[PDB]
Amino acid sequence: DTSIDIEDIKKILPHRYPFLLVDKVIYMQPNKTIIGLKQVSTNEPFFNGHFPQKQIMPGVLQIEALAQLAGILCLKSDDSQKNNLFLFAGVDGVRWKKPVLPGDTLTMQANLISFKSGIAKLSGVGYVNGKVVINISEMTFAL
Amino acid sequence: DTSIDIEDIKKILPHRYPFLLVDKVIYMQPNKTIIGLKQVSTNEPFFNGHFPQKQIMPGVLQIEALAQLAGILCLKSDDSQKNNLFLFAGVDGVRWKKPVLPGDTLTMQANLISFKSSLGIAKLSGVGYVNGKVVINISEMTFALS
Amino acid sequence: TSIDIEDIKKILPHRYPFLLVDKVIYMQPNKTIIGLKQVSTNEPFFNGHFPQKQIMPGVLQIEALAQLAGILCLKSDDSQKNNLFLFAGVDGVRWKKPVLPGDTLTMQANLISFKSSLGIAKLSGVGYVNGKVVINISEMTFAL
Amino acid sequence: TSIDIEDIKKILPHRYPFLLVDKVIYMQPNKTIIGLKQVSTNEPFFNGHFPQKQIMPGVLQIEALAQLAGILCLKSDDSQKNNLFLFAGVDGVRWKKPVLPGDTLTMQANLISFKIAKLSGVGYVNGKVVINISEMTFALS
Amino acid sequence: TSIDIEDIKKILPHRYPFLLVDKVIYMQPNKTIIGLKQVSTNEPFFNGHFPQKQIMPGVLQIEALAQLAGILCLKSDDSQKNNLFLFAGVDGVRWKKPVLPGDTLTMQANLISFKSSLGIAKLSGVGYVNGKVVINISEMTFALS
Amino acid sequence: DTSIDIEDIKKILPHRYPFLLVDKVIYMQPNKTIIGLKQVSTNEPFFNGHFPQKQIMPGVLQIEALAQLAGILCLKSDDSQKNNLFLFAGVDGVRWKKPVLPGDTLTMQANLISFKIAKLSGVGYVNGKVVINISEMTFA
Ligand SMILES: O=C(CC(=O)C(F)(F)F)c1ccc([N+](=O)[O-])cc1
Ligand SMILES: O=C(CC(=O)C(F)(F)F)c1ccc([N+](=O)[O-])cc1
Ligand SMILES: [Cl-]
Ligand SMILES: [Cl-]
Ligand SMILES: [Cl-]
Repeated sequence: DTSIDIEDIKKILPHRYPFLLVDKVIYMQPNKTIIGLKQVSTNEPFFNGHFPQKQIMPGVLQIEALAQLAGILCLKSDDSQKNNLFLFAGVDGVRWKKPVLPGDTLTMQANLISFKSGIAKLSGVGYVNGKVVINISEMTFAL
Repeated sequence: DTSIDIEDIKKILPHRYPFLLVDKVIYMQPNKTIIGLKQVSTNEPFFNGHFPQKQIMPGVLQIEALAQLAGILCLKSDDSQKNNLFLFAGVDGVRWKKPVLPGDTLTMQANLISFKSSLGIAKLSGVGYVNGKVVINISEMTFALS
Repeated sequence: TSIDIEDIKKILPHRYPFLLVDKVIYMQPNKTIIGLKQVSTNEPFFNGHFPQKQIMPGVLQIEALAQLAGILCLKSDDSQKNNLFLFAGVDGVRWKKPVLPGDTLTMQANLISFKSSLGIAKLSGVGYVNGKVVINISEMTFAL
Repeated sequence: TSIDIEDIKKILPHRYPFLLVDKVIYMQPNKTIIGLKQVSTNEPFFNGHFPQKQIMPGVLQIEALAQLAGILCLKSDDSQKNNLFLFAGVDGVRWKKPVLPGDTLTMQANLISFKIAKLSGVGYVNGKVVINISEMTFALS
Repeated sequence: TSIDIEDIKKILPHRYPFLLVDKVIYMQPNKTIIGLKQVSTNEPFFNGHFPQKQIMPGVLQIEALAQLAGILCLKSDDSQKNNLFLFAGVDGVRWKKPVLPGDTLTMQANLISFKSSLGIAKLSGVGYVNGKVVINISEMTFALS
Repeated sequence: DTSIDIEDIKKILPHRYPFLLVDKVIYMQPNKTIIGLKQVSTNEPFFNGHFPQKQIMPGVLQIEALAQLAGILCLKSDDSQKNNLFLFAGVDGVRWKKPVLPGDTLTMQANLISFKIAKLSGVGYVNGKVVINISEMTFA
């Protein structure tokens, strides 16, 4: 809606350095969808180990980035449960298509499928220059 | 029937700190299986951010650890392709049951399902346990050789 | 009884990258403590000790033992509402075998003497890896 | 000639956590260079500048531009087979806007004189100037 | 008349790994400040600048002086209850000698002009290693924010 | 000038970041003694953890700092044994007198006692004041 910067992401997510993988939330509509973006700089602690010969953002950290963007969605959609500590329950149908490299802007959109009580299921996609880098059919989450 | 120590691991996998998650390979049968373990300590760089109120090993790092073990199996199963930089192509059927906490040993088995010299296309299943109970299942991991 | 990592941080002030007790698996107040440290290649100190070969620094096997000793002192007698304990002295440290990534360091400390509200405690300590003695400490002295 | 990071580390000696150029998009030898720095929350410095509010250190934006300058000098003339370039002096540094996480800092350095070399530099975030550096002086050593 | 690291943390918001003042050995309000930064090989920036040879970044030397300047400003006049000082501009920076591991970066910053009205302060800065000048800075402009 | 700078220390000791704790050797007499200094800054990875509430250099890191200085000594005393990885075999008579804080210069001296298993003694000063005593360090 209005844009929501980092200082306010740290108020929603319990995550911190080196494991906060969302820089900005550019569009969020509660109970439907969220769009955020992660900047990929060589100046991140994980590159030095993946890999020294060739820096490629771990596929698992692109899941984690989406999974955190998905989290921001759930915790703004309903905060009657005042517990920001969400855990990944299950993930299904992850497909990585293109490497994500330093200097790239990872643009990510996750979409809610169902909510209950928590037990929430979301879909996720990430793009670098309008090309699909990673698909996630279903991310499940629990309190 | 040898245990493989860390220095030899670092000769197989191109992974370094802070993203190498195999501490030891304790069992490995080429073209078939692999069993190793990751030691979970409070003194790993990720636990400060996940989370400061409660320390829990990020389930994706478990995926990575299993993937890295799977990775080991592939490269000691067939290294005509002298390229160690493997990339995750897809993961499927991931269920996390139990939290992995500091002090735990994460024992991991991954099983090769299919391998094709075609492109470096290998499919693998995997389980992660802490104290004989299942903490993670992975139905299918797909990897591509560069 | 059984002290998990979250409860460890409530007792000790130690934080990353210098908190070297992952679990306390047996404790008896004013007598003994058994805890454990998981040695993984994913610790910041391994990159610098050493690149060619990874061996857990001997001084960190002391500190770990010293932190587990501290825990015992603080649970044994907490009339002194001060958690910041300082190393006073250490005596008769012998390293026998290397501690490597993949290893579980089993540690036990035994309280020898405590002088109440003077903060002067003395303890012994032994660390194990697969039933094998990897570090011995004759005497750790602490100041509250 | 566009340059990715792997090749950047072949030109610059800078490494983690003090390599502040992620890509080189345009490079004209002896004339101009344009590159970008991705400002993400997952950088080591942000934890300390500041806890309460995250703002890229102005000194690092200079540094980012400085290395951008450094590459340009090296790919202009490398009969000096010495990649170690030192900051000899900086002038006319003006910070207009803070740089925050999630920003793309775009950078253009211009060579002025090479004998010892002199360069100007500008940094953009969404077409808007966030930093001006009139003169960066460098000494090969 | 010397303020140690715990107190520096009460004045400055800067934290690890971007706090670059270890001690303030002399400070006179509205006029001058003298402090020192200890250069150790066990600093996280050394690994990247550079692997082949360890040299404390010219830019960080700026930061350290600026930070020392920062302290001076905050203890000169604290009616503006705001410790987040931002660098507005820096002028006439000349680096003379490399600062190496093992060196004690002794620093002096001197206030020139302050307009309480706005939140704008101007300071010169000098750094010495063994009484030898390593860094000159003619002007460091700051904005209270 | 009897000194050793960091770039030369790194050729003698294998140790690297974040566990190299000797910034400079200032004096060295083979088979007798060695003087070195470690700079203690707030910009060191360990201070964030020990402690957050009050920054004090771990007693153990003062041992290691003196140990590494003692390690440089044995290696330059006699490098017929072409092996730089020295292991601390034991340590005895460690007493810590004063807290070492950020801002301090840790001035260390180690002295060779016996070489066959090498034994050495160690002292650390902070502004002439004695902060650490090590009766005996054993090396293998
Ligand atoms: O998970 C990994 C790293 C591995 O190869 C392994 F084996 F460690 F899992 C990864 C997967 C996909 C990409 N990608 O395409 O961006 C990058 C890295
Ligand atoms: O403190 C060290 C590191 C060193 O080698 C040196 F040189 F730094 F002292 C150490 C001490 C004891 C063992 N051990 O248990 O065998 C291994 C390493
Ligand atoms: Cl302690
Ligand atoms: Cl530079
Ligand atoms: Cl500042």
